[PDB]
Amino acid sequence: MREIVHLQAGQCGNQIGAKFWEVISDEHGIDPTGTYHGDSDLQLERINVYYNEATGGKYVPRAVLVDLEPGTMDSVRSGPFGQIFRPDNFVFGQSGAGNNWAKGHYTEGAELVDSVLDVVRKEAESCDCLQGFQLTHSLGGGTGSGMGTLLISKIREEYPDRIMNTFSVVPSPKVSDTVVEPYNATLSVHQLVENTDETYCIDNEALYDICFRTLKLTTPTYGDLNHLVSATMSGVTTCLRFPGQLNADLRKLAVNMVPFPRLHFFMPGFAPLTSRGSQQYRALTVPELTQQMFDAKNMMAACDPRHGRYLTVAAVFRGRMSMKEVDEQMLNVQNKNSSYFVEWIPNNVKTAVCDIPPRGLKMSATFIGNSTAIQELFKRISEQFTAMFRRKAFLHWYTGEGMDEMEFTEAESNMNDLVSEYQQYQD
Amino acid sequence: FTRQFYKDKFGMPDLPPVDVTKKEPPPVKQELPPYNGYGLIEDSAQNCFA
Ligand SMILES: Nc1nc2c(ncn2[C@@H]2O[C@H](COP(=O)(O)OP(=O)(O)OP(=O)(O)O)[C@@H](O)[C@H]2O)c(=O)[nH]1
Repeated sequence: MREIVHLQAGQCGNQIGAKFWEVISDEHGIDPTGTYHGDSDLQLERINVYYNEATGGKYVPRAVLVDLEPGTMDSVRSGPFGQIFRPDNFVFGQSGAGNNWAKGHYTEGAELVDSVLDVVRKEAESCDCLQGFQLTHSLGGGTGSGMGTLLISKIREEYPDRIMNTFSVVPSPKVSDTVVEPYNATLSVHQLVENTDETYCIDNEALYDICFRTLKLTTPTYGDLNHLVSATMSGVTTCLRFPGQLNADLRKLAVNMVPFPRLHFFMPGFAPLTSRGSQQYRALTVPELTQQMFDAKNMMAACDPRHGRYLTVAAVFRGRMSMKEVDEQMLNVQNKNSSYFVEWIPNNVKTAVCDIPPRGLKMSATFIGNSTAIQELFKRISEQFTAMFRRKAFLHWYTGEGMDEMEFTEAESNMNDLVSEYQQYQD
Repeated sequence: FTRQFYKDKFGMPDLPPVDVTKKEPPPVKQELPPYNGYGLIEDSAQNCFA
């Protein structure tokens, strides 16, 4: 059987692990305690894609938390579902993060990777056959990056035959708070792209813009943002656990999406986000679903693809649909903007139709498309890295930790290679 | 004056007036479309008013 084991890393890997697991549990009707309260036969039937089953009807989430400072672990513990998490999985260290990618990649992880690897292979043996693992981390976040790079590096050889799905928050272009963030990003992206197959890019500013735009609530919490991103991930997760016509496989998406060996970085978008009065002011029709679905504003990953085009696109829809409406909307979107896609592969769109609705609203969907919409992001990080490195400030800490700049040179080299490859393929 | 004039001259007892007016029930205010699940159970109230 196919199933997935979750990894949450860094002090926002905590963020999202908490929100994501609680959202799924509420979807599946498991109480905060664990005593399953069976009300959806199908999800009871296919709970095994995520959960083992224990005595009396509680279900361990096969998810593992990693951090360094015990306070954050205890906070998430104190969350309404830390009881449904594991004292087993509560592995953690004693040091302070120092928000230091160098220390994380060489000093702090050197005594934690061992134990966490033991735990993860324990769980892998415990279950039958993974499709892979989803890892939620940060690239700008120091210790999340420091851990995750090494973890994926080792698991690469550990299993060369599974799905290393990765989820990463892009630093706010306007501000990274931490000023060594560009340095951490340039350090991380190299091993990240080198080891992974599929990576999700998300930025905080666009979620804030959404909150202004349709949430309009003016008093947001990062928790509300986590609520959104949990729904976002659930959208692509629903396929495996659910019946009906739909190619669920993440490997299916990979072979239908990834044109080249080194194209991995993808940008999400999602479906009706209900405003102040749109609840009773919005008619749920495939036209308007597609209308908002393929819109610049509702996009929330990086930056307007208005500048670029779309290499390829894929869309999954939850609800009672039929093929003709998605088909005809595909015709309309192709004939409307014949230029806005790459001629490089005509009919660059993939569709999927989950029969199962979410619980409460009739029609929803998930968007994911690969485009030339990362050029500006890494060119931004290029200018920042160059401007700060030309005088090599804030570097004596890293010398003390045991670094040198040749790896910085090769990192920026690989990244500029990515820029050139994108530009020469599309442009 | 009329109902005191009648009570002695024509010798008339009390006759109170009868409310000949016409009435209507009241309407009700618009409530909140319930918790969408994505907002805040207290802030979304203020947000979704006007
Ligand atoms: N739950 C939660 N996460 C947050 C919040 N605000 C920011 N985050 C972000 O999550 C990012 C990633 O944290 P980690 O992956 O744990 O980073 P780290 O390697 O442990 O070290 P730091 O970058 O110094 O935090 C941070 O850099 C924050 O920018 C928040 O308010 N709540």
